Amino acid sequence: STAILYPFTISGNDRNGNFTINFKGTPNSTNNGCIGYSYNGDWEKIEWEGSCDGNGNLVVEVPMSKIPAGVTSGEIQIWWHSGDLKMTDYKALEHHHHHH
Ligand SMILES: C[As](C)(=O)[O-]
Repeated sequence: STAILYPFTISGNDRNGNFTINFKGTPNSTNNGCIGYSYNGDWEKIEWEGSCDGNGNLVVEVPMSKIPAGVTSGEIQIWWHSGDLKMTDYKALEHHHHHH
């Protein structure tokens, strides 16, 4: 695996709001990745991209509606990172997650 990996599980049913992810990295870096998940024996990916601001921060927002009903697990992945990048937190549905 060449990706930096962050597993998650979700409700199979609730699709309100956003899946919001906080990344911390090199200021002004450029970055991309996905929210990946298994759906009926396929690995599906919702791509994200963005740059860190001058504080090293990048907030990604993906509508929950992009994940099919019935999906209950997946992985946030970092693909390209021009400098350093890590996920610190995500919020999806009622789950407020901090990555120690
Ligand atoms: C509420 As937790 C253990 O996912 O940061």
